[PDB]
Amino acid sequence: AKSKNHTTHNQSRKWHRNGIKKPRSQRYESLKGVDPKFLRNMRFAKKHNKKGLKKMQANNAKAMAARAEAIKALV
Amino acid sequence: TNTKGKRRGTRYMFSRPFRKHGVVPLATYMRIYKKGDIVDIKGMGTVQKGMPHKCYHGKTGRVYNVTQHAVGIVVNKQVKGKILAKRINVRIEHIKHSKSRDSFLKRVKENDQKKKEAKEKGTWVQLKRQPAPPREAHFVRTNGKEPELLEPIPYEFMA
Amino acid sequence: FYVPAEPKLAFVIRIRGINGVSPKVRKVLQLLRLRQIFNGTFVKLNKASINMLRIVEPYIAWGYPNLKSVNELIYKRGYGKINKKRIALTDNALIARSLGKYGIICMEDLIHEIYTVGKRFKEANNFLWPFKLSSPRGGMKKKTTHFVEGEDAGNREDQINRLIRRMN
Amino acid sequence: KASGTLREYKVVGRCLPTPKCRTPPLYRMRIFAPNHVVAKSRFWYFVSQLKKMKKSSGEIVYCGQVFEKSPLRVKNFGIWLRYDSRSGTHNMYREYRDLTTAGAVTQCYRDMGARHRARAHSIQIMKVEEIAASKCRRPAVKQFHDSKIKFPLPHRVLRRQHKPRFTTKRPNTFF
Amino acid sequence: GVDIRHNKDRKVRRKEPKSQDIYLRLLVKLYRFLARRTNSTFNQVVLKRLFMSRTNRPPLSLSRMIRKMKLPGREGKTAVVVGTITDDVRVQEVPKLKVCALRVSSRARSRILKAGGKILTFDQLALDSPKGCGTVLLSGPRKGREVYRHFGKAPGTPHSHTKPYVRSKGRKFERARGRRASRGYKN
RNA sequence: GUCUACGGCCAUACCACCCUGAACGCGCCCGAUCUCGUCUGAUCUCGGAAGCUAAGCAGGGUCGGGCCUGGUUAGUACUUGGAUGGGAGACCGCCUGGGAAUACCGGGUGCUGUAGGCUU
RNA sequence: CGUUCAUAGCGACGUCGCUUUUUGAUCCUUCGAUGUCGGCUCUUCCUAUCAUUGUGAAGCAGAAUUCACCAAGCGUUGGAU
RNA sequence: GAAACCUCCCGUGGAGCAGAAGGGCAAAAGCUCGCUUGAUCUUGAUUUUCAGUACGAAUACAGACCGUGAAAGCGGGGCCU
RNA sequence: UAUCCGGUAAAGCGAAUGAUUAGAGGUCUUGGGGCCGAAACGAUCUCAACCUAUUCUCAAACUUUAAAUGGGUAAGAAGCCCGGCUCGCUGGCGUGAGCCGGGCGUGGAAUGGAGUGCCUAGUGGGCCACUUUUGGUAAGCAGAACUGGCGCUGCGGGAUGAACCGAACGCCGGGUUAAGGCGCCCGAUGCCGACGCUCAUCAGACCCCAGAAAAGGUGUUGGUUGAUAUAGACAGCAGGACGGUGGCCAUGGAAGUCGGAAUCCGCUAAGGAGUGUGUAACAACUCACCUGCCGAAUCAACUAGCCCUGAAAAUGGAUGGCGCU
RNA sequence: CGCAAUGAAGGUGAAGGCCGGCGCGCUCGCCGGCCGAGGUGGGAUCCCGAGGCCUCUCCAGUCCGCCGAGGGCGCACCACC
Ligand SMILES: [Mg+2]
Ligand SMILES: [Mg+2]
Ligand SMILES: [Mg+2]
Ligand SMILES: [Mg+2]
Ligand SMILES: [Mg+2]
Ligand SMILES: [Mg+2]
Ligand SMILES: [Mg+2]
Ligand SMILES: [Mg+2]
Ligand SMILES: [Mg+2]
Ligand SMILES: [Mg+2]
Ligand SMILES: [Mg+2]
Ligand SMILES: [Mg+2]
Ligand SMILES: [Mg+2]
Ligand SMILES: [Mg+2]
Ligand SMILES: [Mg+2]
Ligand SMILES: [Mg+2]
Ligand SMILES: [Mg+2]
Ligand SMILES: [Mg+2]
Ligand SMILES: [Mg+2]
Repeated sequence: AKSKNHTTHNQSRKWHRNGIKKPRSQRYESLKGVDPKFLRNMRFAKKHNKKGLKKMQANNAKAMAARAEAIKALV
Repeated sequence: TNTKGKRRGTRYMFSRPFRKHGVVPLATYMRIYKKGDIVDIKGMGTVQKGMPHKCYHGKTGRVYNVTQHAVGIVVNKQVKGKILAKRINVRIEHIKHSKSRDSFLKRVKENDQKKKEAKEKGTWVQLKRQPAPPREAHFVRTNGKEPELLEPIPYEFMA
Repeated sequence: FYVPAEPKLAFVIRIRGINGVSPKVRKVLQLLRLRQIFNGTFVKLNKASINMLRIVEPYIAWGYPNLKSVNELIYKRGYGKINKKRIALTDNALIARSLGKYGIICMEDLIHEIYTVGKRFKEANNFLWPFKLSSPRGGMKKKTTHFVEGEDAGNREDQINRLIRRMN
Repeated sequence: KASGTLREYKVVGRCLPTPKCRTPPLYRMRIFAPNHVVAKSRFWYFVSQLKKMKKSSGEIVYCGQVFEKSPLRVKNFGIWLRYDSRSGTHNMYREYRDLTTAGAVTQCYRDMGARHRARAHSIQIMKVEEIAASKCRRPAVKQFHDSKIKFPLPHRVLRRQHKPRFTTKRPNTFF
Repeated sequence: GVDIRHNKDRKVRRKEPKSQDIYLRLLVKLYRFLARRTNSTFNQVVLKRLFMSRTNRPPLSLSRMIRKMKLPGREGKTAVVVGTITDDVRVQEVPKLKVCALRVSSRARSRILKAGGKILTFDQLALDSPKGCGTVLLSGPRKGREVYRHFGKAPGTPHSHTKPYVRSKGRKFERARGRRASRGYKN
């Protein structure tokens, strides 16, 4: 009593009932499996972003004032 | 039932082409992949360290990691019913920049040129592409000489 | 010689049924909205579109409709897609309500958009629900073989208009 | 190809121009077919064989029906063939006697089906040339070349066998 | 013969609430009407939520309702919750709020009213604002239920953190072959 | 025009034999005290500068081989899709689109980056 | 080969078939059972004709004969192991 | 002496690289020397079989402590299967 | 529309690997056997392997080439373009990454509402067809690929029928079709249907399909190629068929004649050093070139249509039946 | 049962920020004040709203809408840090 041994006959059909969906792409994928030495350093960089805040805020206010002067000169 | 061995059936795939054996010429090594570079994988026989598996040869995907002398590269591999985006660590020698994306960037650059200009002019320009339309109305001058008649030729047995 | 323009637009009739049909064909046939047998659609031609018709050749009869064909199809069997309900174009208040944002405000405008293949063709053509035509009066020649070789399938260019009259 | 009664068509076409070949040469044919649709197809088949030239690579310039210029003359037509047997492919020279080329080629297609069970798609017509009383090689044609032709219609079998399906009179076939 | 799959032709969303209780069903009669006759989509959202299950309308804690109204700008408003308002013993100072709820627990009721808070029923909200104008529509955390900790990529499937259904935790209930490296392997 | 040093692409750059090379280079070349290394100062290392383009090297040449690139081969071989087409089968023809490979015959025979010479 | 002569009768090396009275393949049917060899007895069919009727062939003088055709009407026995 | 050792020329690998075969390999991945223990200690990630579980086998890193080389580097076993 | 991947079909072997035919050329090597040589790369052949151009024919586990069908990516707001901050990484300065803050909108065709999570049954014997395909002489055999069937499924056609073709079913009226048909059975040709072919003492008569081949036939019908003939042929009857010559090899006899190398001249009008018969061997007979008569076409070799031979099974029998020219 | 885990166990056990000061601001240690469950992207929904759009006249002009370009708070939920 020998069987059928293997096949792939009805399988494509079976797969395509429910699509063959592409793998759901997000923005902001994880940093799992990224070269450790990198990840330390981007972690440290992220740690000290709040250091150098007061400088950054002022720079944007100076930029915003320069934009407001430019738009007044245009109008 | 076939053997599950890693390199089964790559007699031809991983085999340097005709009269291109020997030293892996150096541009190959010394060109830079960043994150998110579109990259097509193509295994190579000379370099056996960091070889991709025979399933990812031909396949294109994006770079996610870059180590000292290899590049982590997300590629989509189908499995019966489900496409699995998965991340593989190929050594540079088995990898090129895929040009597929550059022709796109060329077009967007050309669009940004054609958007900046034609704004002060006022005349809006076709930025979208369009498929090859039917080939328009036109005259054909049979200049002096008439058409050439083509009789089909009588059969004969050559061999 | 005056080689006139290659045609812009073609009517495409599904001339065989819905059993035992390959998956690539079947998909294209439901990208032309040709689900039932003897449904038809207008179709603007171009390298992309024409090749999609090439992949469904022995499943369709098609070609280049007359002016009269576009009228007869639209007036006798012109049905809007209006909130996804196939609704018969009994008045222009229907066409306008839907296509009036394109300058198309009446049956006549619609016919001109379909026949000249205007800017707004995609939107006027999709608005039209696919044409449920009857069986071909006087019969066909042969369903299964190409026009060129005696049958009905494939591109018959001018002669799609005869078929239209015997089905519409 | 199939049939009905054919029409001579003139079909001229060209491999469409390029940068390298700016004004390409026109090629004309004599393509017998039931309609222009299959005419043009038939044009492309013959050209493909002869010239590196496909329907994609070319444009048909002028397809046009061609009318017999002497319909109400009776003519003799020589026609050269190229058929396919069950076995090998062959050549012939048939001769027909007709009022037209179209009629004479149509006549051929029926004969070939009869005499050689050859179907349309197997047959290639190369040349069809009208011909004198002489230069007629077939005696089936030659017997009608005669001034005072004279024959009866001897055993004139009836049709209208079902106007009177039943009747008293046994029929008549002498006239 | 036509080719469509009739497979997902029937949408499975609820229409009415599955409950038979009469007071909720009156709210439904009211909000059906408002839903259909107002342009407010607030009414539609509220209406939709009246049909949902207990599970599906989780309790909104007082502290969660505080902090969501603490947010900048939604001040002098009314918070709405188709679920219930519960207490937080781990919050102390309760601002004076405006609230709608199908239920508010007896503690949560006291605390709010002691603050000078107003509590509203949903019939009252409609008369107060039939188009949902000036409302904060909140919800309880849907994925609070301990249930969800068993859902997902199964336990013993690498990089899953999915609670297994186990009779009792302890030294010798699971945590052998397939969690330790020492014992076979680990995921 | 051209070279040297480090090159990229790796024969349009290879091989064979033949001819010609101003100047600067590059070489061959002359030595072994020292450095270094050999059975051997041949190679390797080192100190030179009397000779010479003989050779390497460059540039050219050959109805040259080779390679590169077109034609032809051929709409041929093959081939996607089609038919209640043929044929006893083997196989073949048509429709619908796609379409090669030798032999054979042409043409070509390194391009170029950085840094520094020479022809002032 | 047949003295001689490819073909009266034969027929190598090759080749194309039919047949299911051989044996294999195969396992479709039957395992809530289709009684498993031979002989006896009896009927009927087939022809791929041994005899018998009518005929063509011969390397048919006669006699004896093999080769072929129409053809299955009628036959095809008694014993020893 | 067809074969010992030496020497000149040609030699795209037609040899060799433990083993089957396939791939790969020439101022090497072959042979011959010199020095060696990266076949050591330790986290995770990934690939391959895959259910996308294990085992084995492998890939890229990262942290130690070394080796070797003028150095750039290479090396956590065996060119790869 | 761009862009990568490929080593199957084909093709190739005067390109590698392996196979393999033939002659040219070559003392390459050298031989083993010869013949003429004492012996001699001397002369002459020869066969061995090797080589110089060529040449015949091949490959699932060969290949320089190399398709069709095929598999990735990409075709924008998660995108571009500016400004500035963070780093223990990297570093002559710079990288590279991560952060803030602004500035810009449809970016190929066609279609369609999407996403997402929980519980979950049955199933885990399959089979059939196109095409591809391995084992086997083959199988209604066994085994894969690809799609579509049947299984789960009725209906029109295929007489009959899982699976062929057409088409997929709520319950009904009118219309129209498909695939199939239209002598009668049986709805429709009871058309003045069109043109041919074919007579069978075994006719033939429609996918799957239920049946025949090699090889034959002046049966009849078409082709193809060559002839021929007024220097009046072609058949049909009538007249000669020789000599140089027992030609030479072969004697066992071949003066034309078991066989074979030859194989020309004369007379010529013309006869082969002979088609056969037959002879021990001759003889004798028989088989061109030309006339006489008769009076226009004649004849050969292929080829493909129908028909026929090839063609034998057991209850009486099946183009479905009746029948049909 | 639930409101706390994690470790084999001895056991341990879910806060952070900011500001000012004092220790050398040493991306470490100690003393005063303020906020108090972080942030990115998307998010039904609310909120603000330039501006229309008319009114039987030319303007003034509060009331009512309808839409609303643009801009905000952002539930749940998801992905990331
Ligand atoms: Mg099984
Ligand atoms: Mg079919
Ligand atoms: Mg259903
Ligand atoms: Mg020296
Ligand atoms: Mg020199
Ligand atoms: Mg020289
Ligand atoms: Mg050359
Ligand atoms: Mg004999
Ligand atoms: Mg049996
Ligand atoms: Mg019984
Ligand atoms: Mg018999
Ligand atoms: Mg080694
Ligand atoms: Mg290390
Ligand atoms: Mg292969
Ligand atoms: Mg092949
Ligand atoms: Mg079972
Ligand atoms: Mg079986
Ligand atoms: Mg079953
Ligand atoms: Mg079907």
